[PDB]
Amino acid sequence: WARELGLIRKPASFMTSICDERGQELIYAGMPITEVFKEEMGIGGVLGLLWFQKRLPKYSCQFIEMCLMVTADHGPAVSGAHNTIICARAGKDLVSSLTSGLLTIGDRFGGALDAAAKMFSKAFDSGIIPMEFVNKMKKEGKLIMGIGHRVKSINNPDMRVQILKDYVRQHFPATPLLDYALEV
Amino acid sequence: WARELGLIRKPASFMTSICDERGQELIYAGMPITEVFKEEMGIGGVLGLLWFQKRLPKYSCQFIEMCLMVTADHGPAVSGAHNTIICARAGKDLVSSLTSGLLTIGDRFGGALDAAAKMFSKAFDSGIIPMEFVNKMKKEGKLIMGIGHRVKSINNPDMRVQILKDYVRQHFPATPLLDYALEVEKITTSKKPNLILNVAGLIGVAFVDMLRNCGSFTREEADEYIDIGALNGIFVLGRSMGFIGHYLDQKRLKQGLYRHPWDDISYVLPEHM
Amino acid sequence: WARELGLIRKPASFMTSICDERGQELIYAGMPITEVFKEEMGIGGVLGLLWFQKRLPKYSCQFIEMCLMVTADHGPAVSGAHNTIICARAGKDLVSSLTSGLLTIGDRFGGALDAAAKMFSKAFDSGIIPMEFVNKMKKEGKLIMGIGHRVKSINNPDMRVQILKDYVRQHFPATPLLDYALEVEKITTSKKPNLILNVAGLIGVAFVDMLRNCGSFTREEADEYIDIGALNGIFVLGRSMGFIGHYLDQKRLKQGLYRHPWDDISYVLPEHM
Amino acid sequence: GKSTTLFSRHTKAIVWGMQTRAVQGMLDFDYVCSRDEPSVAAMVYPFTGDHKQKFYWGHKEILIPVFKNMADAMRKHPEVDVLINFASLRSAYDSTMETMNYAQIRTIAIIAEGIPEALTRKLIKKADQKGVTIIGPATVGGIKPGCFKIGNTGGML
Ligand SMILES: CC(=O)SCCNC(=O)CCNC(=O)[C@H](O)C(C)(C)COP(=O)(O)OP(=O)(O)OC[C@H]1O[C@@H](n2cnc3c(N)ncnc32)[C@H](O)[C@@H]1OP(=O)(O)O
Ligand SMILES: CC(=O)SCCNC(=O)CCNC(=O)[C@H](O)C(C)(C)COP(=O)(O)OP(=O)(O)OC[C@H]1O[C@@H](n2cnc3c(N)ncnc32)[C@H](O)[C@@H]1OP(=O)(O)O
Ligand SMILES: CC(=O)SCCNC(=O)CCNC(=O)[C@H](O)C(C)(C)COP(=O)(O)OP(=O)(O)OC[C@H]1O[C@@H](n2cnc3c(N)ncnc32)[C@H](O)[C@@H]1OP(=O)(O)O
Ligand SMILES: O=C([O-])CC(=O)C(=O)O
Ligand SMILES: O=C([O-])CC(=O)C(=O)O
Ligand SMILES: O=C([O-])CC(=O)C(=O)O
Repeated sequence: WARELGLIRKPASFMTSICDERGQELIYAGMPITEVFKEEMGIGGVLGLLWFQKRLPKYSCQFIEMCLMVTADHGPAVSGAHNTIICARAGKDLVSSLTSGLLTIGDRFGGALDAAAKMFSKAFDSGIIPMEFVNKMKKEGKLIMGIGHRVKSINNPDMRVQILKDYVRQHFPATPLLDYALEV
Repeated sequence: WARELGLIRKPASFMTSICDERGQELIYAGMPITEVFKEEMGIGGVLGLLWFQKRLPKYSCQFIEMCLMVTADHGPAVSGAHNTIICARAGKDLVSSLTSGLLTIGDRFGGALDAAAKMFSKAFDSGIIPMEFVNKMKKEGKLIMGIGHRVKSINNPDMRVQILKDYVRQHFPATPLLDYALEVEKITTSKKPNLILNVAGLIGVAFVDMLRNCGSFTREEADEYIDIGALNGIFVLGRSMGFIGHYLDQKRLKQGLYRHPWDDISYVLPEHM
Repeated sequence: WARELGLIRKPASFMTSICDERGQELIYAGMPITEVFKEEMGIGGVLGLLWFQKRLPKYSCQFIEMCLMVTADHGPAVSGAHNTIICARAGKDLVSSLTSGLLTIGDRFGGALDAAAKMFSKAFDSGIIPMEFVNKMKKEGKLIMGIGHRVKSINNPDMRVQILKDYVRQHFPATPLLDYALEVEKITTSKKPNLILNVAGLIGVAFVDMLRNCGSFTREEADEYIDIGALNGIFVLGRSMGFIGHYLDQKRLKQGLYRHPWDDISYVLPEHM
Repeated sequence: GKSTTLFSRHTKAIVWGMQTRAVQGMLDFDYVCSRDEPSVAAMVYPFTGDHKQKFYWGHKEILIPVFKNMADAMRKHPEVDVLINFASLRSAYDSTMETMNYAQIRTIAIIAEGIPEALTRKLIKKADQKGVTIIGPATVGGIKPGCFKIGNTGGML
């Protein structure tokens, strides 16, 4: 009652800018949910709104959807799937099993995305040519993140790299870092 | 400033009764920390204060310490230690690895404590004799929780059940549920030797006996603490030591990322979906 | 059958050196459990065996027990206890609530132990005097980890730092890093009174002193154990008791689902994205 | 000066590169030769931290140290007298030149093919100056039945 009258001052302890639960309509980063569904975005558009507070173009949202599709699963032999299966065979819970599997996501498992992105971004921004980047990585005792496969090398590529690369080539306006990575 | 003057009313959204962080001295359930250390209790006394808000007798706190000691670790082959080792070999974190290992604590793994305690408490309160309890468990298609071992049956007992049982016999005033469980154990060992009181079952029955046989708790309080999962917390706190030890062992050995061999996985995927 | 005959070769995918579950008796890092209980160690001795594979002296194990006692809980206002209470009031689980609370243990919360230990160890090994260490920390825009309190400064100390410091002074053979930290504390208290050695900083320096001052460890072993996060495990194991106590308190009080008031949240969403 | 007996039953070698199959074949050869100790004392791999790799001594399980740097490997293993180099044509020269800075190494085996002839001549000149016997590049190595085996020579067991 005192706050309604504007008689007292209490600072808010939390900040948020991705979702507005209060009000007549649910809002995703300034966009109503009905307008979200009328604009015909999917998981990619909602992900962009919730994570970046941006109205991404259709190709960006579709590419985000493809990235989620290709990273969906890679068999049960990985550490995270193994832990999820171990927790599930103990009859614990869906949430507990998924959580135990996700807790292995880090540097050695599931971190090649961010590590490769950071390494290639640093190399591209430093202005060094791809050969200089390769030599610098070699002389520092570091392996280039995101480079190297187990069986598929050439004339038999990943079949997951190819689809995403084709989509990016056809739809992305400019891909400087992708070209740098392809030279590497 | 308005609250200091007592001009406005704002209900508190949270309740707590186990620890008082504010003030000149830290307080554990009404007891100052300096008085906690002067009374010479250890992990057991602090555990009793924080979990039950009771000043437990010395033997109760010591027995809690023994229960934590015997449940510290049981090798790396269990699900929780396996998960902790998997997360540690991924180089994630101490907290993340211990958490991943602890998330397997539940019905099939690490829940035999609470399950055995509840089953034996229900049997004892129902007034049925141990033979009637065994027959009722048999005809219901249920195996008695806390009964049965893998190698150690008789003339070669657990060596963890024996120490706790001796301590309880020497120090506990009255052990009705423990005697009921021992009669059940006699009946089950009359069937096949390895049907002995497990460490989980023994700890459960002795914890119930400690709760409802010491003057600290009434029967309702002990029943509520058993219902809400005090023995689950006992097992989790005990096994956290072993999980952290496993994480430290894996980080000391500098083990690389683990990947399960494909020959150990059976692929039964459909023809085409 | 082929392995029993020694006909085939399959390398073991896992290594362990802290617990031997197989065999007639459970073994904690080469020590039988019956011998563990006969030697009359408690939580500290089992913790030392499982984490360091060492037979620690009695004072070291007792000091580990005191460290677990003083880090048991610090009220419900901390991030970890808050998260544990939030998960408990959702009626989820003991394991889930404790896990959610423990997942906040990291750099900003619960990491002052390891951070203070590492900072003081680096300063002591670098050979710089405490005044030089203070000046170097000041000119680098870094606050000394484990230094500074909220209310208790002097003539009214922590009452948790005092007990541990007295125990270490009476029982530890040599405390070089503790003396270095106390000189740093004198220098910081010469600036403003509340810049005293925290419980986190005191425990860190005393744990390093125990590791590298008892005959169980070489300098390399102590350094490796500090690097891999032994004090993080110490804090997590200590605070797990308080987290489980908070879960039990919330389940005993029968608190409903919590929802944060909207007046405490500032909404800064963009105009239209 | 270059010695006459390059390998014996007590010869200890350091392997440059992560070649687990070749080292395991070497260990199997040593075991079937009734050798007291494995012929591989340590491994050198610059793209990882120092650790221990698990190998087989007959049916027993043993650990072989893996070092990031040559200097640590030669410090902790002064009994090593042979280097078996599994570096590529783009790294064999620098690794061999670094190896010939340690006098304990008397024999170096180079497996890489495609090394430029000028770099190979420089290696030969430095080896002749240091009196180090080099098994020429683009080779499988060599075998001394009962004493020592280089790399993948002689096939599997
Ligand atoms: C998320 C990703 O896309 S991968 C990102 C990884 N990060 C990086 O890219 C960093 C740089 N890259 C590298 O680290 C390396 O170049 C690698 C790991 C990608 C290349 O892999 P390799 O070093 O050859 O090891 P690899 O994973 O292939 O394992 C070796 C073999 O074991 C086999 N194998 C893989 N998983 C299993 C399993 N669970 N069980 C049994 N065998 C397996 C593979 O078929 C492979 O076959 P091969 O014998 O023909 O090589
Ligand atoms: C926490 C505790 O103290 S136990 C939990 C309490 N649970 C209960 O008591 C519920 C009721 N009891 C029961 O379910 C059963 O009576 C049990 C499981 C306790 C008895 O165990 P069993 O049914 O014999 O199965 P067990 O676990 O012994 O496994 C069988 C064998 O595999 C062996 N084995 C156990 N773990 C492993 C492993 N990781 N790798 C290889 N072998 C193993 C055992 O040595 C055992 O030996 P055996 O061949 O001589 O029997
Ligand atoms: C684990 C430990 O022992 S602490 C380890 C922390 N790490 C370090 O030591 C790093 C170096 N030290 C520091 O960062 C600083 O010197 C500190 C944080 C330790 C000193 O604390 P301060 O900067 O004074 O902040 P502090 O935590 O006291 O909070 C300020 C006030 O809020 C009050 N307060 C604390 N918690 C709450 C709460 N939940 N609700 C309401 N008020 C609170 C305190 O009483 C304090 O009183 P004051 O107004 O008299 O200062
Ligand atoms: O996808 C890959 O090739 C690497 C892998 O196993 C994973 O992290 O999923
Ligand atoms: O302790 C036992 O005998 C069963 C077990 O493996 C565990 O849950 O720790
Ligand atoms: O103990 C303290 O003074 C700091 C604190 O709140 C905690 O992390 O427990």
